[PDB]
Amino acid sequence: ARVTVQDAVEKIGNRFDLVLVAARRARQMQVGGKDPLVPEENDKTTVIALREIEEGLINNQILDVRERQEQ
Amino acid sequence: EFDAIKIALASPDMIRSWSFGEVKKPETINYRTFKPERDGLFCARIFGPVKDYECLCGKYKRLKHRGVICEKCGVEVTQTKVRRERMGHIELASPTAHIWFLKSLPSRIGLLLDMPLRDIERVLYFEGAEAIQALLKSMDLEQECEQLREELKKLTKRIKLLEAFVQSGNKPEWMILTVLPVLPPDLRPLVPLDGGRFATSDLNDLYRRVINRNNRLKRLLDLAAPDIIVRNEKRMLQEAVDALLDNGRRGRAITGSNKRPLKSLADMIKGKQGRFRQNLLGKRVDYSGRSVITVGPYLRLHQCGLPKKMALELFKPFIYGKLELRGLATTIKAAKKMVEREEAVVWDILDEVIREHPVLLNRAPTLHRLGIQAFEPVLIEGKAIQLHPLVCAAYNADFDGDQMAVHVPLTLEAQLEARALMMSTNNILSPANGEPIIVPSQDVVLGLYYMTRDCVNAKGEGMVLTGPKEAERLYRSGLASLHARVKVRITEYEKDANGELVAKTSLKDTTVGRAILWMIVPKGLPYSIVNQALGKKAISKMLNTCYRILGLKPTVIFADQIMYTGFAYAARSGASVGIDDMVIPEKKHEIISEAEAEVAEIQEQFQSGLVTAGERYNKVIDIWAAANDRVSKAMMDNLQTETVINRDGQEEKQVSFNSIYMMADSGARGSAAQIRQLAGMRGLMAKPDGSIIETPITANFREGLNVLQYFISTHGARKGLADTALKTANSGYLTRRLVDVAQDLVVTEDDCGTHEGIMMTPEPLRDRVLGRVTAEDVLKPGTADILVPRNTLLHEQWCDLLEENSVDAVKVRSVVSCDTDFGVCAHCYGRDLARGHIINKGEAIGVIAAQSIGEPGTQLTMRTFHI
Amino acid sequence: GGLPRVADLFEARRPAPHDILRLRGVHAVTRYIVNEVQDVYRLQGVKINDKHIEVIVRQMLRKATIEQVEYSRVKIANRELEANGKVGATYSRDLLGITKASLATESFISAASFQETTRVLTEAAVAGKRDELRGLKENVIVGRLIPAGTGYAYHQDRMRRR
Amino acid sequence: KSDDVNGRTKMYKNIVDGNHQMEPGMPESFNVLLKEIRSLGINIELEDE
DNA sequence: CTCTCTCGCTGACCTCTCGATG
RNA sequence: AUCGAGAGG
DNA sequence: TCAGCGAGAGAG
Ligand SMILES: Nc1[nH]c(=O)nc2c1ncn2[C@@H]1O[C@H](COP(=O)(O)OP(=O)(O)OP(=O)(O)O)[C@@H](O)[C@H]1O
Ligand SMILES: [Mg+2]
Ligand SMILES: [Zn+2]
Repeated sequence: ARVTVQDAVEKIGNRFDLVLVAARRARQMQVGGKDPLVPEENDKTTVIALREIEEGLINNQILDVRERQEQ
Repeated sequence: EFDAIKIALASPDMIRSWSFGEVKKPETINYRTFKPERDGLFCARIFGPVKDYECLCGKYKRLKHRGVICEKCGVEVTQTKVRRERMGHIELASPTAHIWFLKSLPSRIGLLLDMPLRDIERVLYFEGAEAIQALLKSMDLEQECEQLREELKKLTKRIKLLEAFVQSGNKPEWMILTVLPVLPPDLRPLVPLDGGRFATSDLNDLYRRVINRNNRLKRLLDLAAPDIIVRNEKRMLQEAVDALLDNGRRGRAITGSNKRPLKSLADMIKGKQGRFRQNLLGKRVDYSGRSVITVGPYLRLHQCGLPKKMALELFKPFIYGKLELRGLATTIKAAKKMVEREEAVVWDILDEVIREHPVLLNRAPTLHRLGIQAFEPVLIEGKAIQLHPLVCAAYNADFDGDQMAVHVPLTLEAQLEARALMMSTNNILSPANGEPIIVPSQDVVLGLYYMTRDCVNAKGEGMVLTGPKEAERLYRSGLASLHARVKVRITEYEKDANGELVAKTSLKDTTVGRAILWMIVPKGLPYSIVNQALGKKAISKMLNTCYRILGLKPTVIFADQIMYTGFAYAARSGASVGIDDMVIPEKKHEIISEAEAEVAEIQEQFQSGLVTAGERYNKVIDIWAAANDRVSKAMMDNLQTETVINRDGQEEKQVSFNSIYMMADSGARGSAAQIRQLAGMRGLMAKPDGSIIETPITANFREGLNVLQYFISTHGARKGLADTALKTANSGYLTRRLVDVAQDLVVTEDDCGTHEGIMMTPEPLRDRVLGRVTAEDVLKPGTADILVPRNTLLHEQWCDLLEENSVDAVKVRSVVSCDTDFGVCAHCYGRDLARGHIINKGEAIGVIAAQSIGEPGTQLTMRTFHI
Repeated sequence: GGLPRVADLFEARRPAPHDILRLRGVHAVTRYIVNEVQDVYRLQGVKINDKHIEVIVRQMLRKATIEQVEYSRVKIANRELEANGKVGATYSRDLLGITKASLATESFISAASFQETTRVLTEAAVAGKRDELRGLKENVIVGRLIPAGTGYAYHQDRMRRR
Repeated sequence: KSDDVNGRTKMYKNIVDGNHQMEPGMPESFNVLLKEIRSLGINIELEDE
């Protein structure tokens, strides 16, 4: 997440979709109001989202399933 | 809310429907009282209010009156921005042609009809528009098309143009103007000055000219003047209109106060200063800054140094928000006052609001995509920007007075794009070839080269050491030399088939400096990669090998450590330059005297006729060239090796430690050709036309030139400087054309399925197919034995395997042989050179290709004067 | 040699590449132009991969004749006609220089942006053309997301709704 | 950052409020160009349908 | 049918200081 | 605003 | 100015 983002690219699949997934996740924390799945460690929402993606807790299918569950 | 743009000719009804007001005969703004004239070019009724929600007379000044026209003024109450929108019209008193449809290379208003341009132009200039309009309106397109088709390289164009009029829904008689549109007023404003006078645009003059001449035609019709006077005025109006539309098509250019041509409407949309190239393909932006650049040798590869005076201004809204959040201010002016007064609490907010926010840095000539890059700021004192030493070559940057610009991303998507696409830790390979772009140079090369050399009978030679740390202790204590030859116990690691690391320990013959340098090499690399003297190529090869084997993350650390060590050890050596380092061979005088004697003796064969008058020239040239080569060889043989050193009693020879020789041999700055000019002979010069001057320059730069030699040497210098100065435009124009031709080619598919390809022959074969896909059946050289399966990507291992068996030639897929329409497919392209894997979908390859071709010609330009 | 040699190779100046294509196939002209350009570029020690020249060459040859029309349109029409078991069409490929290839495109906004605004605008107004905004320059001028990179997927939605 | 009169104000207010999002519109230079071309007697317009 | 020969028409990155004229 | 003159990368 | 190209008259 910091210095290098190569870890998350190999998990999402390509660079152009990682940006969209990370932005969608980060807007939830910044404005919507949600809690991180990882320790905050004094980071900005973009870096927290990248860390969550790197761990394996966030991708498109999970967000879609959660949105369906909410409604 | 839209998906297309339509263009077509206009009609008088459409123009009348656009307008908000009738014709406008009066002229101007009534300079005395600034309120505009009624029914004029500037008119409140036709175009709108001069002030927001206020009438011209002033009777109504409230929002409650919105939508009410004035009875005494006739002015509606509305927002004043409508003055940018509403248009007007002028009623011409006689038909006038359109200069665009008359004057062109394929003239249109004269191709529907048979006659050529000369006679029709004679008719229009009264030597009449009514006749041409009647001829155009009194034609049948369908019957003419049928006759022409039945009759049948000169009629096909007429048939096509007639069919175009039939299909397009236009009328051939609409090419003759009847009503003139009038542009909105705020797009041609009147600008006040400090003095009483005003500054006006060129359009307001041409409108007034056309209006006055058209009104002059009006009076003649009422007075029933003879047609002789009338025919003169009709020629006048068509001369005025042609000035307003496109001035200078038929040379009659109209000027103003100065002797400079006025600018027409067609001049504001075309050219390098038109709307397209100056306001729509580029513009000026907010949140930007500019400054001079210095060097920062302590930074990490992803960092940059930013002044805090610039940072405070660049991030103002973020600071305002963070101030309002904590309650330190309530209104929007308290925060502004706090920031202006520069309190002690804003310097911590600013530190909090830049913690992980990247910025973009750009240098002015942007030749390829590596001219803009993203970094993380570090707040510094001063007014200059600090830049990492390892990113200069990609920018073509220096520290001689250069400048740079900085931009700030705003939205979350922009920040993530900057971090994931443009950050300098993602750009380590070139997109035009495969080789890396971050490479050490100069001081780093010199330092590593100095550490890794060896000497004879140095201090501490012949010891047996337990490891690199003992070597560092011995060097720091002053008990051993950096160049001593010793035995050291070394442990190294190698990867197995499953990818695990296996260790191996032994004793090796090496030097103290190499053992010291071994401590920064990552695990998984052999010891032989540093057991030699290092130059530019060796260091670049080390970096490439590390990237190939281990990956991306270790490579950044390795590069930073290399730079730190090179800077650290270059300073400790004390390398300098002096006049005694430029050694001149002792046999130069004899060689020069012998050459002079030879050329003097060859003149005896010319005083008494024995050789052609054009034959002594070549002989003299060859003699002088041979003498130059002899002198150069003697100098370089004397410089490269000079030891005469004592080894345990005896005398021995070894490579030299001359400063200039070390600088040239390490690959830091020097060249073998320039040492010749420093300490050999400058050589043969050339005349401005290109011929060779008969006698050469026999002096180097250590012993100075005289007046004649110095005067001769200036021709080439000026010629090179002029060449550099006067042909950057050729490269710029070529690059622009290349970009424009191929700007809309994108990878839009995954597999075309076609079987075609091209056959590649050896330039080695490996360098010509690394990163392609096998088009057709290719097998091992043995019969019925297959080496590589079809449709495979050839990486390093595959290339090594095929080079082991000496593969003759391979067939691969190409972009040009693809059946995909509107784009190309991934497999026909192949590898993406900037990453290593296969190409992804949605990448603009046309712009990349155009930049890759264009850039080297430009860089070739401005380096001519160095020689 | 030099810069003018390169600037003349890309505009198909007559001394032939035309006959090379018309007699031995485009597969031969590709290699011919690649070799000729790399001959100029390899004297100075410049390394450029061969893909980019191939891209420019493919963009150079884009029209066809059987007046003059677009190659892809002819291919699509032939596929449609052969889908019904009918007689297709036969065509001969063309080749133009980059300056002429740029001014002959289906979009008039980009052509007007390039150069020679008056001629392009006059022809467009005479014919009554439409612009579908399918390139990078058109979306830049209007102010939308370009159909590449992180915006590519976006445009894919629009086609799904049409 | 240039030519969008409503977008610039909305972006400024959003940044002050702590929300990093934009609502783009249409640049003004395109409108100026459309009016200028219409002043030459040529009909150019956007097809909403 | 088919080479000569005139003759126009369009084209050739970023930043800073001064004055004279609108 | 346009024109002329000079300077830097 | 210089280079490049097409449209238009010629003399066979
Ligand atoms: N007319 C011009 N058009 C253009 O488009 N770019 C230009 C330019 N003039 C200078 N540059 C830029 O400046 C760099 C060399 O100028 P310079 O800073 O002195 O470094 P140089 O390598 O010459 O070595 P030095 O003089 O210090 O000994 C050059 O590449 C380029 O980017
Ligand atoms: Mg410089
Ligand atoms: Zn009133």
